[PDB]
Parts: sequence; C-alpha cells; structure tokens
Amino acid sequence: AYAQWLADXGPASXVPPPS
Repeated sequence: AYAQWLADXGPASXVPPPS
C-alpha cells in the first residue's frame, strides 16, 4: 500500500500516504 503510494507520486500526487 505504502510502496504504491510512492509510485503514484507520493506528496506530489496530492494523496495521503496509507498507514
């Protein structure tokens, strides 16, 4: 989940990282 978040762009995409 977290790894995918980074692939989407992370903070740049405008999405909160999954915890």
